[PDB]
Amino acid sequence: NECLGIGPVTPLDASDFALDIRMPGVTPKESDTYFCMSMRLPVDEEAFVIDFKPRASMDTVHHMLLFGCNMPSSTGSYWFCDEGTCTDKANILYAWARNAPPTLPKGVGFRVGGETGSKYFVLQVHYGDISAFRDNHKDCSGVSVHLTRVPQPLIAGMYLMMSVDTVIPPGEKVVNADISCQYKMYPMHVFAYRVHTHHLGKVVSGYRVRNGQWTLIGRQNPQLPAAFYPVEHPVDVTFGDILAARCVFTGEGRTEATHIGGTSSDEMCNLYIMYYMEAKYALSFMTCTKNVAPDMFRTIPAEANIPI
Ligand SMILES: [Cu+2]
Ligand SMILES: [Cu+2]
Ligand SMILES: [Cu+2]
Repeated sequence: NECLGIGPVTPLDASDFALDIRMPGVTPKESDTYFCMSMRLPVDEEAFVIDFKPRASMDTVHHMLLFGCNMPSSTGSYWFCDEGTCTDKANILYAWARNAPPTLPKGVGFRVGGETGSKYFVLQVHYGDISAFRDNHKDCSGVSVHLTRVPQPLIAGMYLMMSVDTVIPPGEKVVNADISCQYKMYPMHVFAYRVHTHHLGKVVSGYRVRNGQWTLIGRQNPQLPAAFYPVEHPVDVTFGDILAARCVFTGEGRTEATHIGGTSSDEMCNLYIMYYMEAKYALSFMTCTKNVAPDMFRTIPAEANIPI
């Protein structure tokens, strides 16, 4: 977006404040550069993020990610971040990708600050072709954030399903990484997901299974842009439901028996479900790293086994 010069923190009233989180005029020299910067939260008390406005060049920027954390990887105005962005746990708040429609429901907030919430936003920008930077122009791309101190009646959170034992032999044509967990919490309303696999991934699917009925949360090619998609039909998860996910993999594309890791030569199977919850009851993070109901995958719908 245009290069400012005015205020990153604009106080809009007694409860609300806006945060313009923008690269400080950057010029990448190679293709597929990863730049990060951080803004300290200017309140030491609970705040709720209630809106995002992407300020992206459609020309230069491929995708952006906003995280919450309390320990940013560097303390510079900007830095290269092909590593983990935050030294502590990075809570993803907002994903934007060039070739994708970006979708919060009314009343939904991400709780930050106070004794427990994130104290820092870290913004990541994926620049694509330096061809747009032939002119040594400076990019100021990023996100505008609406912060309120007013308790929001719905509170956003992230459900992460990952499969932890991931080795596939180099020839095996189809292997399933199956994840399932019993939901033992108060209701979450699922509104968006993100699937992530490496190169041997063909399709990733996530379901709520209640009384034997498979309701689709998401299905996506995990080789397509890595951002969040909107849940076609918003879903609710309740006590007694099973969350089930399946990553379908090959051993025809790589030559050795691939193991887990962060860099791109290992194999992950992750599915990110963004939800919200009533404020009284709301958890900001949940995980599933188990397969508690492996016999129940026997009635998985056929879509989950077909790559599109
Ligand atoms: Cu990208
Ligand atoms: Cu309904
Ligand atoms: Cu990965």
